[PDB]
Formats: sequence, C-alpha cells, structure tokens
Amino acid sequence: DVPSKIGTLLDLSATELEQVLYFSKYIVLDPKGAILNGVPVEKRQLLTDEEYRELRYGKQETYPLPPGVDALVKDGEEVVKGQELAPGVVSRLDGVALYRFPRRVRVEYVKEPKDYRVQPHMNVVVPEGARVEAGDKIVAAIDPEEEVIAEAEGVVHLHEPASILVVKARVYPFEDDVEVSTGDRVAPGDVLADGGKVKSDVYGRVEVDLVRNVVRVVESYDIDARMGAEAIQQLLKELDLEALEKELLEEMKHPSRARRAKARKRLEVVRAFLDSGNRPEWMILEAVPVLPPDLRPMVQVDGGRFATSDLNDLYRRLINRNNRLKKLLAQGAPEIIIRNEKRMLQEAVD
Amino acid sequence: SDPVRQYLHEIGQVPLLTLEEEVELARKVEEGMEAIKKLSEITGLDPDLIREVVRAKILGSARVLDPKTVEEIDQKLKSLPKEHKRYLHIAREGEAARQHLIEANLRLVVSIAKKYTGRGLSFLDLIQEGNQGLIRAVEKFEYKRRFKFSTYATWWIRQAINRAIADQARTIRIPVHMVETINKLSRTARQLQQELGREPTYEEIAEAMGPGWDAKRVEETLKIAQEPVSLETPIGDEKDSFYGDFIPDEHLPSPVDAATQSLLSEELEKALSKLSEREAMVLKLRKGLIDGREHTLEEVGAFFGVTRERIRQIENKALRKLKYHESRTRKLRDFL
DNA sequence: CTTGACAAAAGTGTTAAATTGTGCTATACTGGGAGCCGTCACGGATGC
DNA sequence: GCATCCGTGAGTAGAGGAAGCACAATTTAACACTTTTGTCAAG
Repeated sequence: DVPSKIGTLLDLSATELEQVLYFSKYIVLDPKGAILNGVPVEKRQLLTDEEYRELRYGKQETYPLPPGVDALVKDGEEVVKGQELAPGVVSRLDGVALYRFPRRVRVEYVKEPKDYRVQPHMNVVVPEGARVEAGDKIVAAIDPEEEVIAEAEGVVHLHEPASILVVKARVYPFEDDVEVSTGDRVAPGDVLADGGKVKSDVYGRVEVDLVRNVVRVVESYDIDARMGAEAIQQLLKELDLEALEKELLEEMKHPSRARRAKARKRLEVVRAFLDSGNRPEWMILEAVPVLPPDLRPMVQVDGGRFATSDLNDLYRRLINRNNRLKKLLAQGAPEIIIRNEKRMLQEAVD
Repeated sequence: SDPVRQYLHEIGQVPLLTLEEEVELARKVEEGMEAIKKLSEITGLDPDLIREVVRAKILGSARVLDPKTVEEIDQKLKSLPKEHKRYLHIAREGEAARQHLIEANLRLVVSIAKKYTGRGLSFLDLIQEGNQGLIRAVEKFEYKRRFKFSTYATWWIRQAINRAIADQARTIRIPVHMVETINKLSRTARQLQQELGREPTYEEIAEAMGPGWDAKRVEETLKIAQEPVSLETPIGDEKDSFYGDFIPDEHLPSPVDAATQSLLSEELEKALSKLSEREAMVLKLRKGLIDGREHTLEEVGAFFGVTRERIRQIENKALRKLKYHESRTRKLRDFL
C-alpha cells in the first residue's frame, strides 16, 4: 500500500524491500569486521548472492586440464594471478594450488620409476613426496584384486591431475593432533594445533587435511547477513521511536522545502505508532488467524454434491507448505532448498 | 516476478559433477556415516544425537535442541585422545560432502518433475516434493555396486512426487489405495471407449476390471471420486450472480418453526396444571422436560425416596387423566 | 406403596476381517512452457 | 518537469445456468455375555 509503512519506518525503498522480503538480496545486521573490495562493510548494506558468498566462504576456482597433458605446477605451490598452471589455461587468481585427481602415480623405489594407472574408482592414500615403507598402501580400491601396494621403500610422485583447484588460504603444517575440526571459524591468534605452537593469523574457515597433514584456513568472515521477513522483523524490533522522533524534528528546520516535506511524512507514521501504543514489529506475522468454519462452509447440496468456499483452498496451500518447511529444516537440507520453501511460504500468505 | 525462473537461475550456479567427483563424495558420505556409529559406541551417546551436533557445526550459526548443550557436547567429542579424534574429523567431512552431493543434483529433479504437471499441484510444489526424494536417495545410495547416481535416485524422486499427488491434490482426501483404484478405473473406460466407438456402460467396465467387480461397485466408486464445486463460481455472462446465492440454509430454525415450538410448550404447561403436584412432576422428570434428559424410574425414585415400581403406576395414571381432558378440549391434536 | 419375579433393551470384552498408512524399486537419464494489442482512459500521488 | 504506478466507472428485475507390491497399524463389525430396566401379578 503506497507508500509502505514498513519502508517509511526503516528508510527503505520499495524495490529494496521486495529484494529482501522475497529472497533476492541479503541485508547486513552485524558486519563482524568484514571488508569488501577494500571498503569495510557497514550495517543495513544490501549484498548480492555473489558478494555474500565471497565474504562468507572465500574465493576458489577449479581449472579442468585436458586429458594427457601434465600440470606445470607442483601440489601445494602458491601461484599468482595470470600465472599459467597448464600449457593451455592460466590461473585467474592468486592462492594455493591443489591436485584434485591424479590419474598416474609414479614411485621412485630404492633398490626405479614405476608408473601406475589410477581409475575413477580408485583413490590415492599417500601424499606427494612421501617416504612409503614396504607393505604400506599407496593406492586404494574397491576390490583388493586391483589394489596397488608398495613393493619397496621410496618417494611417491603424483602426476596428471584431472583438474587444479586454486584457493586463497593459509597452510599451517603440524605434527600432533589439531585443536580444531572442519567447518570451524577462527580469529587471529587462535590456537590451531601442537598446544599453541601453531596459531592462526587471519579470520577464516578451517578444514583439516589428513592426507597432507596440514591445516588450511580459507579466508572468510563470520558476517551476519539475512534475508526474508525474519531480517525485517529484527530491524523493526530494534527501533527506538523516541530517538527517531528527535532526529526527525531536527531535520524539520532545514531550509530546503523537499527535506522538510520528507521529514514530515516519516514523522507522521512515527507519531501514529507512539500515540496509539502499537508496536512496529506487529506488522510481521508469527501466527496466522483462521476464520470460523461456518463463514467458509462446506455444505452438501440438495442433490448430494458438495459446495465449498475459496478460502478453504487458500488455507490448505499454506498449511501444506508450512508442514513441508518443518520437515526440510529437521533434515538439514541445503540453503538453496530451504530458501525456495521460505519464498513459497511468503507468497502463500500473500 | 517469476518464482520459477528465479529458482532455475539459482540451481544453475552449481556445476554438474564428473564421474570422479561423484564417486569421491559418495565414499566420503559412506565413511562419514560409519565414523559416527563408532563414536556413539565409544562415547556411550545416542547416534542420532551425535549426528545432529556434527551437522549443526557444519551448517554454522545461521540455523535456528538448545545451543547451550551443543557446544558442551562438542567439547566432549574434542576431549578424546588422538586415537579417537580421527573419527570426529571423518564425520565432519562426510556431512560437508553430503551437502555438496545434494546441491549438484538439483537439475535431475527438475527434469523429472516437469512430466507431472496438470495433476492438481503447481510446478514449484512438485519440485520441492521431488527434492525430498533426492535427499532420501543420498542416504541409501551405495557406490560399491558401480552404478551411477541417477540410475538409483530416479526411483526415489518419482516416488516422492507420486505420493505427494495422492495426498494433497484433493480437498476431500482419499487414501492412497483408493486413489489407485480410481486411476485404474479411468484407464479401463478409456480403452473400452476407443474399442466400442461409444461410452461403455457400467457392466462393460466391471467385466474388464476383473473378479470382485460388478456394476454396483463401479457406480459407487465413481460417486466417491466427485470433487466439490466452488461457492464463488459465476453463472451467466455478467459477474453479479454466483452459486452461493441459490443455496438455502437448513440448520437454523425458521421463524415459523420457532413459534410453534413455544406455542406447544405453553399449551402443554396448561394441561399439566390439571394434574396434581407430584403427578405432573414425575411426568416431567420421566419425559425429560426439566433437565432436558429423561431419568430412570429408579432415578425419580431416589429424588422422592420411593421404589422403582411406584413410579410406573403413578406416571401411567397421569397419562390417563391427560388423555381424558384432551378428548374434551381438542386443544392439543393440531401440534401432533 | 412394597415384594417376588420375567423378558428385554442396553452395555461390555473378545476377536476376525476390512481398511488404511508406509517403505521400497540399482542401465542411464541433470534449467519450464504458454503466450500472442481496437493492449481502456483519466486523475491522483510518488519519485526522480 | 516528467516517468511510473494504482484505483475508479447508475439502479431494480429476469432466466439460463498417470505403478505397483509387501506388510505393519489401525478401524470396524460380529458375537456372545453380563447387567440394567421396564411390565405383570399380587397384595
């Protein structure tokens, strides 16, 4: 209803309100010391989907190598933007390079460069440049008939990766048990492993590699940005109507006619809420009332056929979507599926 | 504006997995499930409880059991020595792999769901019901058999969509087995119609359905399968007339019926005045005029302190006096 | 008004049979489909 | 000064108008039997 009462209180445009309410953009509620493009992130700032993931998860990209060709970059080597990883493709960002699926494993025995072919159903269990004693597994397999084991002691070399993953992170070698696990978030100075010997130097998400026995901290922030009516309800609950009224009264003295006209329209909505006693956050529904059944009847006509009102079908749609969302939340569904359900629930209420 | 296009744009940001990528994630999920079971055995906790704690950490703080006990239990898992801490790491990586495997197969459900439109559910409702089948397939998938994921997941995605149609597409819900009978009955009549060159009778339909079917059972099933009609459906060209304007209400009594009820009560009270004090009072208790409900001969006896059989003769005597007066006045026959 | 009756109408387990609710299926399959101009004309309110 | 969005347009009457299957849970019906409740005859 033009102009929107929620938009007037929160100082949000009509198009900005639709993007948040219907899950198209995020809004920042707690920046948590995040910097975007060299500019720190402030509250009430609208983020796109690409911007949010970059801040929350970090940068990485996978480059698929053509079959047969071999990478010019060793595993675990820091690279730069524009540096060519393969003879045909180049890296578009700077970070650590990792092997994804080495198709051939070459071991230098001590007595001898034997070559082993690795199938998609086989996974290598030892890291590159690892001194592997006789009898230790080198490549694992589903069926032990095709499994490859170590004939003699030597150094294992990896070659022909399926693709190269470049991720902006920090690598911390360790020897003892780690203090954190995959999916945790750390701050500079936090202990990582070896009883304080290794400590993180940057915010980020930590994943623990057991094959390479190293700790990686993918550079990201614990930023608090949310979508939907749950984010709008958070902002409306934190409003101080008394403090907003005093600010608007000061803007009422501006020489410009336009400034005084805009401050008066915001003040009129604020004054109505202060005098009536209503709360601004009551404009977001938590419980939906249901009409009595006799005003939306289901009656049997004289011939035996049934007649029903349209309100019954509109209630049934909302209940079905509300129940499905509960089951999806209890199953730990990914955020893409959850966001779709929430967008359908808002439209059902509308 | 278009919710369908927004969803298709979002699922297009997750690239399709390769054969090597598909196998590695499935192995990680299978190993992650195995590591959780061992931890519950070692720690003496409920396996369903440990999985929730591990799942909560992976999903982060952006998800609304209280978190005061989640972090405390996490310390218990991390307080184990190195020999037992490996199972914790394997469990964490498995749940992350499970999330990636689900998101990479969201195009498969879309291609299946487009073949079920026009059957009582919207396209976005079919997609969300098919997403639940995809989640179940990840749990039960086995990568040792060397079959691809889409071979097995297609069974589970179709089942969820088909079951959701049979449970939500009708205002008056019909059980799953009865829905299948209605669908089979419609297929049979369509086949006979193109063979006979005309609409079949109920006797032809019953014979083709098989044993246990006669024309009466065919007619009853067709009567069950009728959908209610809307009260707001218009009739005519101009939009000022609707179905609901021609349906009378027959629950509330009419003004005529309300008045004859009170006229009868007033005449019945004047007749009872000719009786004695107890003869009338016993009659009212037995017939249920005071409390609204009748009382047993014994119940009336307990009210006055008298036996059961005494009530029968005194109640019968009052009736004889009423019949005698009634024949002399004819003020009570019209109400009958 | 109180006893002995007397069958009857109603109440109470017990159990077999209809009826209903639910899980499962292993070749491989991975971004929708209908629209489609005598598009109604004019005033008011908002945002640039 | 102008582009974009949104709500408004007389009354009464009529008269037609596309999956299976296996199996576990649950509900219902049938059937006896026990108990309660009127009638009848006294008295």
